[PDB]
Amino acid sequence: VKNSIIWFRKGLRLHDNPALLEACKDAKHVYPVFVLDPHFLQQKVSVNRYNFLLESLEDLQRSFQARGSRLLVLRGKPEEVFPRVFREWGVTQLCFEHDTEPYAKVRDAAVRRLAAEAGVEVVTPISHTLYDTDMLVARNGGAAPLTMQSFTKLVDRVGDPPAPAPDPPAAMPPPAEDMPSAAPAATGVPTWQEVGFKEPPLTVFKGGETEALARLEAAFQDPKWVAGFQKPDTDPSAWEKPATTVLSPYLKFGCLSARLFHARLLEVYRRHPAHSQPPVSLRGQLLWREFFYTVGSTTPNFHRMAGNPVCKQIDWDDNPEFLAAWREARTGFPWIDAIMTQLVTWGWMHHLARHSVACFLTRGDLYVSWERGMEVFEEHLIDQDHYLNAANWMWLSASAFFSQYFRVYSPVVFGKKYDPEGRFIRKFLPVLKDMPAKYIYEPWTAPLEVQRKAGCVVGRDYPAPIVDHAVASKACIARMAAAYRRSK
Ligand SMILES: Cc1cc2nc3c(=O)[nH]c(=O)nc-3n(C[C@H](O)[C@H](O)[C@H](O)COP(=O)(O)OP(=O)(O)OC[C@H]3O[C@@H](n4cnc5c(N)ncnc54)[C@H](O)[C@@H]3O)c2cc1C
Ligand SMILES: [Cl-]
Repeated sequence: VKNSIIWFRKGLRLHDNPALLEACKDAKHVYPVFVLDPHFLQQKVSVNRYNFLLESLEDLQRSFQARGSRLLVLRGKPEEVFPRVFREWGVTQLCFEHDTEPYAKVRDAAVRRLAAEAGVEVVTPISHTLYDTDMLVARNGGAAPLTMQSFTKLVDRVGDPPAPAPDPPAAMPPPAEDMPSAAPAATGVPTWQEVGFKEPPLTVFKGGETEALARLEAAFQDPKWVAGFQKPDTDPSAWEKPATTVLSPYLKFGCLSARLFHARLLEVYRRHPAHSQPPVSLRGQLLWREFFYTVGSTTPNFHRMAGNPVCKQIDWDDNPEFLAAWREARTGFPWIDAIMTQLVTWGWMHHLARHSVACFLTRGDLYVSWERGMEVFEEHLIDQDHYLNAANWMWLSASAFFSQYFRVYSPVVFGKKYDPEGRFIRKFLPVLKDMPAKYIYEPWTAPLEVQRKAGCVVGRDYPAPIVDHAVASKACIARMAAAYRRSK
């Protein structure tokens, strides 16, 4: 008989899951498995992103149960767990979605070796990206493109992505009964308290395939908005209704299929001929994700500066003081502190909000290494993606892909163009809620009598600015210019 395992790591969904469809074909029993490490926080990760993962597992649990099955959350390391379950469950096939991350390549190579020793077939379809990224590299002469223009030119020569896979059957082969490793008390989805977190999550975005498909439909309620979408023209200060789709954490964990997203965009584009084109269009935003996945997977040390052949070697500063202020939302610039507060409370910010805090910390004002700011983003973001966090930090620090270091965002004027009353600032910085709009972006300039009336004395209830942007930006621009010549 055929007994199969469908191993979830990413791709936490039932729709467009060819690994799940292969595991179900002719199978007597299917074991849907996610492997959890209960010594993780005993080593980093915020409760916001970890609870997002737990909610996504609870959604899969309810989906498998509605189909007569059950999700199995196995504790331990896959190298130790899978050899045990292969013999206990009589496994003949193991299926999981391909993953191009560095740790995944080393982990999956070991499990593939263990499956071969136990006579288990391994099926690893590609479904996290739009295309087989290795095929895109092979079709471009054996190397990845380093510009969005050349990459968009390649995918148009390749053609459309594969269509999304069909839905799984309405009834699934359940896991076998009375199997000791599949006991319900040891395979259940844990809460955020049981894993060791103390403070509760504060984000407003709930995990799961159900939420992802609901938010996908909500975005497609207005086909004109989708068709004319232009990323640079979107409002970073909108928080009651964000200006972009906010599908990033669902695409990160695989709660939503990029191939399904893409297929729904093409349905709309065929009916709106004046639709926006890449790179600013919504399809172009998926292509940004595909571009960085393709470059990073084929580039060694993509997340670091040393040994990264695409990243410029800049003599970034070792300033723990400046980093702490940026990390703790106490820079003295309300626009920057408000965004850093949205980071630790929501785990998500608009792309141009991320631009402001990243430029400020790196090539704009503080001259702290982009790896340091990434580490802070890797902790709090709920859409934290290995390759995407990297390339955008190297972009904003002007270490790769981007080189216009004379373009420096002002931590005062940038948000004032979108939100002159400071609506966004008052929401995430309630200490400045009574400050008149004329000073809310520059509270140190307000008369003391205005500061006392508004109940916000600079240096007592809100800190003075850590740097003079005019002086700090001039120094940073000169150091970047001198670094671009010694790089040759
Ligand atoms: C310093 C910095 C760090 C970032 N780190 C991450 C990260 O860890 N994870 C992450 O998903 N994105 C990251 N981004 C990219 C981008 O800001 C987010 O993808 C975007 O804010 C998500 O919002 P959305 O889903 O509403 O995007 P939309 O504009 O609605 O785009 C749809 C999808 O396209 C993809 N996408 C959009 N913009 C980009 C981009 N610039 N690069 C790559 N893919 C993109 C995402 O999958 C996104 O969900 C980072 C950007 C910066 C400047
Ligand atoms: Cl600006």
